[PDB]
Amino acid sequence: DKATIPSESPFAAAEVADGAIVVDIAKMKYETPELHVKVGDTVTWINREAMPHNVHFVAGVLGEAALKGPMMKKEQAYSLTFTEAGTYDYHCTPHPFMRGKVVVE
Amino acid sequence: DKATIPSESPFAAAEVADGAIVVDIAKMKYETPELHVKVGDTVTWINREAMPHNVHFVAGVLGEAALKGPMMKKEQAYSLTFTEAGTYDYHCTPHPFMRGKVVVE
Amino acid sequence: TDPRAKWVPQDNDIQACDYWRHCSIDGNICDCSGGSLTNCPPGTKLATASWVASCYNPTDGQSYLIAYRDCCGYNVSGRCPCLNTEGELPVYRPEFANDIIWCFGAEDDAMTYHCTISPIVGKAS
Amino acid sequence: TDPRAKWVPQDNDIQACDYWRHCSIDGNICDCSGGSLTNCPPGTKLATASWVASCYNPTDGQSYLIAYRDCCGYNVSGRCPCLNTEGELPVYRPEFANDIIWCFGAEDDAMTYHCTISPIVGKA
Amino acid sequence: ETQGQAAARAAAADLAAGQDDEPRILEAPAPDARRVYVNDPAHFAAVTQQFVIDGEAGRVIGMIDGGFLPNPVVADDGSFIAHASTVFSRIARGERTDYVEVFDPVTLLPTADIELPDAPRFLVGTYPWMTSLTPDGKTLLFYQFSPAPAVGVVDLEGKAFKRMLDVPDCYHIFPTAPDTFFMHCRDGSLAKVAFGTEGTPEITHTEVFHPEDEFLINHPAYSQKAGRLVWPTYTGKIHQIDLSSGDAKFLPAVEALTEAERADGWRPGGWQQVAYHRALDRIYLLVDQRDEWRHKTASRFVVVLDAKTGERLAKFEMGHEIDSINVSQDEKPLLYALSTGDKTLYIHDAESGEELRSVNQLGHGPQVITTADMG
Amino acid sequence: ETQGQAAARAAAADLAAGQDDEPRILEAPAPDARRVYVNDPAHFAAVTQQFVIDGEAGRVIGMIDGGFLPNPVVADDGSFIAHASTVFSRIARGERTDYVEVFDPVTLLPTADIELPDAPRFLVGTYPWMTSLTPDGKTLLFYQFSPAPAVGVVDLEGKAFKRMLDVPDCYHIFPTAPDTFFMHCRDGSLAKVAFGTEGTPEITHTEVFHPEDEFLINHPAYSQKAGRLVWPTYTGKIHQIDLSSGDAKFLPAVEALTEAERADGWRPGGWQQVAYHRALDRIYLLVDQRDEWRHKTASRFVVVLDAKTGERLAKFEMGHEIDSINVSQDEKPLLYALSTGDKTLYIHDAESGEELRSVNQLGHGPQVITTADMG
Ligand SMILES: [Cu+2]
Ligand SMILES: [Cu+2]
Ligand code: NA
Ligand code: NA
Repeated sequence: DKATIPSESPFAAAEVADGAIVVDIAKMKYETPELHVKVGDTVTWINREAMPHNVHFVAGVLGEAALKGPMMKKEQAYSLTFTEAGTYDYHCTPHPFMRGKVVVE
Repeated sequence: DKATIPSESPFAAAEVADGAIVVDIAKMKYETPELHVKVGDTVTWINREAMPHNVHFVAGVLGEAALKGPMMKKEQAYSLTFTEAGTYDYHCTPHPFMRGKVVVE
Repeated sequence: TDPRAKWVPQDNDIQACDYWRHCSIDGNICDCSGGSLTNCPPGTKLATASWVASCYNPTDGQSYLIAYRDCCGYNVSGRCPCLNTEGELPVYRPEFANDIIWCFGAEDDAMTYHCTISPIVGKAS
Repeated sequence: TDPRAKWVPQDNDIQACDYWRHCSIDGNICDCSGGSLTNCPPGTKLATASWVASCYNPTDGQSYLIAYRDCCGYNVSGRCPCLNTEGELPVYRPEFANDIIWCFGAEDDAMTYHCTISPIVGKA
Repeated sequence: ETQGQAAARAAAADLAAGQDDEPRILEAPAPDARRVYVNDPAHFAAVTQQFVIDGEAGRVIGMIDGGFLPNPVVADDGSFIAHASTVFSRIARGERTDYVEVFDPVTLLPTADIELPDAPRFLVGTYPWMTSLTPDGKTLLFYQFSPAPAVGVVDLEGKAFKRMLDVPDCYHIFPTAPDTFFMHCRDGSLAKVAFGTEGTPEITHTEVFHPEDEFLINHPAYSQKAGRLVWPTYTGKIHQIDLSSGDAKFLPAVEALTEAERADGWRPGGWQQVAYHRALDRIYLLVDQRDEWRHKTASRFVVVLDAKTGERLAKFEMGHEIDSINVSQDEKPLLYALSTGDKTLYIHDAESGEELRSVNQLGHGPQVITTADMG
Repeated sequence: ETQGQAAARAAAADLAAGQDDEPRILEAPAPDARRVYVNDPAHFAAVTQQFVIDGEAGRVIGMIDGGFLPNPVVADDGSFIAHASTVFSRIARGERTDYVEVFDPVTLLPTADIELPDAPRFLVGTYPWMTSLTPDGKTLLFYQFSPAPAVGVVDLEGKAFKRMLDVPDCYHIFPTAPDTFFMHCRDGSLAKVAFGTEGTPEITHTEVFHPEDEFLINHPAYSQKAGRLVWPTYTGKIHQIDLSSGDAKFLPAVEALTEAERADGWRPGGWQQVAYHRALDRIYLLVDQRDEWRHKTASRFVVVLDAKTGERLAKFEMGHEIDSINVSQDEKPLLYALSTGDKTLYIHDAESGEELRSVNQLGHGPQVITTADMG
């Protein structure tokens, strides 16, 4: 499958396009609990703080396997391109209290 | 299954009848290592030493489960009634070099 | 204190390694984990077969045959460890060999070692 | 050593419990079972997620964020055990809580505790 | 005269009398108010041990094996003990199995073995209130941390796993009814969770009862029978919550240490830092002089205080490096003082503070003392 | 602690150079002649540990977990290591599984897991020659004591248990070929066992070579590459059997202690009491002054003698209570001296006997040292 990965590893926040779909991460929170995008859109999470974070979709959400993204350090970013309509929940691996969803329409 | 157990636990040997079929145990050996009896015969093992011994028949010899006889202390006895013709090997649980055979005809 | 000094039995404290019946014990004293001198702790399985040794009793000056039967089906107790080898022979004389886990015959085919009991089974003279 | 005295970091020996990066370690130093300061021993699985702590480096006077990722899928090493708690918070602030087995994300879904590494993940 | 010597006397008498040794498997004595359990998480070892102790005699009366960081529970009424535990097919790797076992408290035999699907136990240094019995003894509740916060429901009566409850970002489980428990939340509120056989559980929150920078320890004392939850902070301030009505009522906050002691470096510290005696309405707290971030180190002192007034009733010099405390819940209670470093349970008179006896060789790193409240 | 100190210095340089930490799983350095394995049976614990050590550096370079009393083996050519091990479905009870694992000696990852039908392993304090590789490394043989004497044949090449061989009342396993191995019998003979793909083995006994009251220890040294079986008795007499031709030739018996030492109460004692260096043709034996039934206690001395002539070459005072010894098999070998009580491997120069370095914290009761004869 329901997503492709543009980049295996985190990259610099500065490499994100001026117009990109962005979810900032700061103060132990994702910016939105529920991001709305269209099929074919790429979402980019950007960690704004020193505390490492990722996004983690459990098995069966984006495909058979879990998609556990790499940990982002401060000012690092990670993307996913959503290829099928649906609603996909995620969390931050060490911080299960950080939860979001991507609604792909 | 092929044998029946007179007494579940060892009994005083002074309680064994004359001309009963007896295998003595002494000097880390079954003194009659190859015993020939008739269908229906009762064999009685008697320990003649302070070293504890038993008789032990593996799974599939006297029936589906192994018969692991109780340890006889000195001058304790233990009996088995053989109810079916065949050849039944046994050993002493702690002392697998101690071996015997009851041939039931 | 001297590990290499000759063994000296006492008959006043069963939880000590110099207790006279423990003369060829290898493991842990059951009395230190809810068993007793001659009984297994609750929950454990009592072996029927064992190694043996003749141990001298300083109280009456006689020797007795101890059967070192293991209490099995639990992880080692870790309390009152002892290792004595009075008259202990190598593995090719297993009747007197105490590195063996003497758990054969225990209920439920339990084969893990928890502790050892020291019941008398005969006179050795 | 007085267990209750203020912890005093050093930058001269990674195998001692007062090495500066070990300010919030709980477990065993991986360098003592064939890992290194920041890498897991052979055969163990490297957690990706962990608790963290800001640790003061006396060499340069800077504080660094250390990620206490566990090396997992083995019984505990039993070598170089340490327990420090600089800035350490209770379980309801898990990001700074160190009694947790920080094995999440480890290959093969390894969740047993072997040892902990002390990599730097950022400045303070 | 010691236990070992009495036992040598008795055995000598038996042998003089010519009475044969006939080995059997013993049963533990009946659970009583002075039975104490010591769990040894063994410094995160893959397998662990629980010691069942007669606290009056200071004798080990039995043992229970567990796997990796198990969570022990004990029926307040003495009828069973249980744990939630974790094993692997090849020691510490391969397939993981999480399970609950229930044991008969005198034979110590397992009477239920109930598998928990999908490895849902929270693997963490052992917190008593991460796995908890309902007051009727019919249900075991356990915490899952990851992939999302949840509480597992295990039917001990029908011997079956029931389900996982989705719960909010809260921690610890304090059962107040056959179908209700409370948890403590990240934001510093409490959540009340009321659950049925099916459906969303009902979840309400109290207000936030502490500042974000006031840290409540991982080992609060909780008396299900009194419905009293006693929650120290790193400074010795004590929150208390009354849950007896089935809803949370905050009690006046108390300080366990004086301002002078605080200015002179006194802080609580250890593992099971706090105990609460129900009948006497007293709180015991492990304290010593320490830096502020040495809160898990052992303590050499215990202060005792009335839970209603906060008045200091005693201060005991324990004479050992103590990590964990607890008390029997009978009339003239024992104060249990567990040393992780000595691997020894010290057994004290709670009224005087006097050391009465000790039980050593309790595994590799014993940390958790559990008692039944049988009254 | 120069290792911990060199590491701190390296890391400091890395940080000052702004090199980021990128955590990885290491590989051990390639097996070499100075790698040494220390197994910890942990005083009969349900789970156990092996420590892989670089003897030259005095550094733990890896570990392997095992079950209840496993038997470790190490390929002489450094190509793999393996053990036969035992686990249970509920820590120490429930269903028993016996199995062989083979591991890559650099990643330490299991490359085979071969279950042994019907739980046939002999559960006994660890004797190296109760589980043995054939010289090509394709086969592992292990001893079954009960219900009857037997040798299990495990094909490591095909990764499959093959069969159990019936053998006489004999103990230990000393392979000389894909098809042949020797054992030591109750009556004091050796048995040669020669076996094909099918059918009963051909068994040939030697003469009885020691009387019934001369006791041969549980830990003889066997150099498979030399075919040399070095077998001490309780008094330090040394039997040597040359098996290099795949038939047993008895060598002259030699006394490791002098007649005066013997009168003065010197005897061997400990666990792995004897080592043998193949290229030097030297025997090393753990000895001390001791009463005669204290044969498993630690020893403070090692005597070194010429295997061919029996000439004493050295006697070392070791400076610790040593239970086990072994040597590296390279040109100027190390003498390894393991203390079960200190849980420490002391590493000595075999020529001068001087202690060079040590590695401590080796588990709960380490007992067995294994090295590869790579050269
Ligand atoms: Cu996060
Ligand atoms: Cu026998
Ligand atoms: Na034993
Ligand atoms: Na931890």
